[PDB]
Amino acid sequence: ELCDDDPPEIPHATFKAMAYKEGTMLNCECKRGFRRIKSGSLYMLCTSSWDNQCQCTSSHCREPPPWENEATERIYHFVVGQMVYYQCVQGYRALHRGPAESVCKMTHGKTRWTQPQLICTG
Amino acid sequence: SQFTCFYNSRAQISCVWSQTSCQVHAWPDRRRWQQTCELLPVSQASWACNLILGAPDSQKLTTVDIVTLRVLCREGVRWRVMAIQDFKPFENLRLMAPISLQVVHVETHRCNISWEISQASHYFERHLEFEARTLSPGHTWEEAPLLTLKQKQEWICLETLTPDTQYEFQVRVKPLQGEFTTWSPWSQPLAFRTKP
Amino acid sequence: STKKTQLQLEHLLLDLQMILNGINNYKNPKLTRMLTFKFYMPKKATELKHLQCLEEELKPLEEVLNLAQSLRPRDLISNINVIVLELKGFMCEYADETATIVEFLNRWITFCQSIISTLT
Amino acid sequence: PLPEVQCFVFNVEYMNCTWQSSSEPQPTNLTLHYWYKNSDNDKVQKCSHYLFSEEITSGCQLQKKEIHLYQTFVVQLQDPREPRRQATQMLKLQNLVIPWAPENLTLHKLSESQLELNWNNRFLNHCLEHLVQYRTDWDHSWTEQSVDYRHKFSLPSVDGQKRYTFRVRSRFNPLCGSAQHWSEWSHPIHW
Ligand SMILES: *[C@@H]1O[C@H](CO)[C@@H](O[C@@H]2O[C@H](CO)[C@@H](O)[C@H](O)[C@H]2NC(C)=O)[C@H](O)[C@H]1NC(C)=O
Ligand SMILES: *[C@@H]1O[C@H](CO)[C@@H](O[C@@H]2O[C@H](CO)[C@@H](O)[C@H](O)[C@H]2NC(C)=O)[C@H](O)[C@H]1NC(C)=O
Ligand SMILES: *[C@@H]1O[C@H](CO)[C@@H](O)[C@H](O)[C@H]1NC(C)=O
Ligand SMILES: *[C@@H]1O[C@H](CO)[C@@H](O)[C@H](O)[C@H]1NC(C)=O
Repeated sequence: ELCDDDPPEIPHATFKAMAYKEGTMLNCECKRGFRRIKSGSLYMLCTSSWDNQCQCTSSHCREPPPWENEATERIYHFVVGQMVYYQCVQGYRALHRGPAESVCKMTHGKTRWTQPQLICTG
Repeated sequence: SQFTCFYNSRAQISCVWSQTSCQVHAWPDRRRWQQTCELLPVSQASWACNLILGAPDSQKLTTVDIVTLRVLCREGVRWRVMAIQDFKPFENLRLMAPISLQVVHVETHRCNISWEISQASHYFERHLEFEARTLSPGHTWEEAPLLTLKQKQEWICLETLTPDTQYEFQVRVKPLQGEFTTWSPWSQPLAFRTKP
Repeated sequence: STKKTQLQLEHLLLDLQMILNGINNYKNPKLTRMLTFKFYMPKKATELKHLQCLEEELKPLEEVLNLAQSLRPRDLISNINVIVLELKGFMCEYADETATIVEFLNRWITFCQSIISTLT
Repeated sequence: PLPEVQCFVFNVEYMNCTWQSSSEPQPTNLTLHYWYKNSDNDKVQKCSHYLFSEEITSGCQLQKKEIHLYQTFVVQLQDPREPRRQATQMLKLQNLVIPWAPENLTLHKLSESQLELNWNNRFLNHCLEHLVQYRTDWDHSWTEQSVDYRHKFSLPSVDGQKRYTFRVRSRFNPLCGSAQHWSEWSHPIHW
């Protein structure tokens, strides 16, 4: 329940998870001109539901509801067994050779993400 | 008549009361908790009590805390307040006796002994003092010179010892902080013998 | 008196230095994930009342702390809370720039050391 | 790859910031600029007192009034011929204070076999911790003991037949700063 690094970047593609395993953490990041509230939570922790709640002011779990103000990119911390779906961004053609997901596995104490077998071209 | 308590710097307040059921109740002025202990007889007119605030090495009080300490005795239906004290824990420190005494190195005329301090707050940093004493075969503990360590030092090298001789050794500690802080109890005597 | 304040500040200092030492070292493989969390920083911190800025970050501090699988956050944070409150006695302004815990802890250490050194 | 600047604050009386410049073709007078990041008076300051080695800039000396411990000190080394070759370091000056060495080392008996080492430091005091080293004419090495702001040291069991040497150094840590570097050693004294 640790999971060291983050999923690989695939050129001209993004990734999302549909269902988040317990132990996943979502950061409480705010948009430009906004900061998380005083005494706010630094993250939300999946336990299943989320144990905290992110909030912003002017300066298995489901995908959490979009709170008032937010950074465009949601920062996650996943855990072993987390699967992550990849897809070529709108306007890009996908070439598949094997799975289009990355899964956090656990070796002899060292976590890793599997390599999504996907190439994206315009 | 008398109600005296000491904080061990971590998670223990030891209380003594001299004036059937009686208890000590502790009310921290700025924490969301309270504790009690059943007073039990020691001397003819002495009762003693330990207030267990948390686990042995946990830091349950601070230098800004004030604990209201009450002695209560049954009296029929309710309780009667027998004594009161506004107890500033860091003004009334008394540590556990040092432990884990051992010989680091014995010669014929020398010995290095080390110890550990028990449940001593990290708040004290190095602001501690020690006193030690040696029991030699000719003499009593009472006759033994006090060895002053005006620093945090967790060993002593005893010099000018006599070969092939049985000694015992003892040590105690005191925080520099606090108006009513007292020496800890002496440690359990460590028996050792110089080389032939 | 000054000596009471100086002692309170040292104790706060030690509590903070305890956290810093406990997290900022090898044998804490949580460190780099802990480094990604944004702490908020005092615009000014030159006097006791500026400790309001510290107080308001104790909650997120405990959360970052709770991520260590080794230190004892609940007591530790409750202790820093009560000392801070005694010391501080306002409306806290924060810097635009956010910090890691390390930068956050070192700022607060600097603050304490800054007052302690004048106190005698 | 610009030379590293090392800054030391000497007994909080002044500060030397130095660098060895000789590791570059063409003899170069690098310049130093500094500023106190994120506080009052945060303007960029020019050295104003250059140190030289072999007629080439090697350091800067800042006077007491230019020193603000507790305020983030930024130093910048600059290639005078090319603006883009600049290097900056953010420094905490209270971690870089060096005390003058302990002084007035005296020994004093409180028993025929217990002695007490005492000493003085110039200015700081509650801001200093100490390292006591001692050895006898019979020891192969120094015995060392960390000492807090009581700038005293108890020796509870001493041998009259042996000759002792004591020395002490000081450090600006941990109450008023977190300096890693020690003062120089005192003059040793003997019993
Ligand atoms: C007596 O034994 C102690 C403990 O083994 C020695 O103290 C240690 O010495 C080393 C090297 O000087 C230090 O790095 C440690 O910090 C010391 N430990 C403690 C707890 O102080 C001590 O030097 C010995 N005494 C003599 C005179 O030999
Ligand atoms: C701080 O910088 C000064 C000036 O560079 C150093 O003073 C020099 O000391 C050495 C030793 O003989 C020589 O280079 C000169 O005598 C001094 N320079 C002069 C007089 O311009 C000093 O060593 C540095 N450090 C301290 C501790 O002050
Ligand atoms: C460095 O500066 C000194 C004094 O300003 C000057 O005399 C010396 O020639 C300079 N060296 C250079 C630029 O090579
Ligand atoms: C040196 O220290 C001794 C012992 O504390 C003291 O009596 C003496 O006055 C000091 N000497 C001076 C004036 O530096």
